[PDB]
Amino acid sequence: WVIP
Amino acid sequence: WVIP
Amino acid sequence: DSCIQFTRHASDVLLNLNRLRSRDILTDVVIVVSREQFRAHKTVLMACSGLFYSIFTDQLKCNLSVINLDPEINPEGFCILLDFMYTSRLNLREGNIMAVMATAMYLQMEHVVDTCRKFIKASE
Amino acid sequence: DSCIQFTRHASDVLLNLNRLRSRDILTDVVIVVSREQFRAHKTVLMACSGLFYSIFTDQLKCNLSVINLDPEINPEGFCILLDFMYTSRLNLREGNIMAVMATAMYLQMEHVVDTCRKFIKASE
Ligand SMILES: O=C1Cc2cc(Nc3nc(Cl)ncc3Br)ccc2N1
Ligand SMILES: O=C1Cc2cc(Nc3nc(Cl)ncc3Br)ccc2N1
Ligand SMILES: [Cl-]
Ligand SMILES: [Cl-]
Repeated sequence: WVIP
Repeated sequence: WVIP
Repeated sequence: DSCIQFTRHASDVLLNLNRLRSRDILTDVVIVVSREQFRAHKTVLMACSGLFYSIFTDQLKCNLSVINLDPEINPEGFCILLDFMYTSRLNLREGNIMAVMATAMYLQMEHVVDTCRKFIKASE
Repeated sequence: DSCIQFTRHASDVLLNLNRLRSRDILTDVVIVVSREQFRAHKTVLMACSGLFYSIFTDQLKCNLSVINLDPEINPEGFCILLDFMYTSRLNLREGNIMAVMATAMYLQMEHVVDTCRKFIKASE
């Protein structure tokens, strides 16, 4: 999971 | 396009 | 093999599937969550959820145009997860994390369940 | 928004759609290319091809279970492109590049047309  |  | 690969292809396909969803093009099922209705593509739901995979591979349920979810399922939690299926983006907030995790467990969306458990463990 | 994103989601969705294709699950159209037949999902074809997008948004053609391609279309070129749609991998070879490019132009698959033109320009 990432900060888009 | 890339070499997978 | 000696194939070449187009890096953005999977993302572009999903973006187009979401565009079809937004315009209600070739949607083939309604998911009923209490008083709310959500139109979707059976194939996308199966590709994202262990529960929908099991439902639409059933020889009788594969032909249903309406699927009623368990009454304990929160429509907002379902909406957030349906958006995630079509976009890869999850709108996880302190106010919705419990409903989202409960909905992802029911829908069998393992990666969503995993990030919810981690975000909850961080706030305790 | 304040969304989080699961990097591998789009790739995982496409992998599952290809698994459904391989097991012939919920395929809803046959594409006829001369003597050959290819089963597929209308939504995936529309998401990958400007031609299929135009075909299945047509109020009459959206309901067809069989689509016949132009007789000039090569079944192997179509097969290579159908595999690309479901996997992001393109099996581009000296022996098939002309058929693949001609098929991608007809299908309106701009990125495939682009790499074919570049590979051809390199060999001249
Ligand atoms: O957390 C998750 C997400 C998910 C998706 C599917 N979908 C499919 N799985 C397989 Cl193996 N083939 C085709 C399809 Br469509 C099955 C289980 C799960 N569990
Ligand atoms: O080279 C390409 C690939 C492609 C795909 C689509 N598909 C869609 N386009 C739009 Cl804007 N919305 C929903 C869908 Br499905 C249209 C044109 C093209 N040209
Ligand atoms: Cl997931
Ligand atoms: Cl393309």
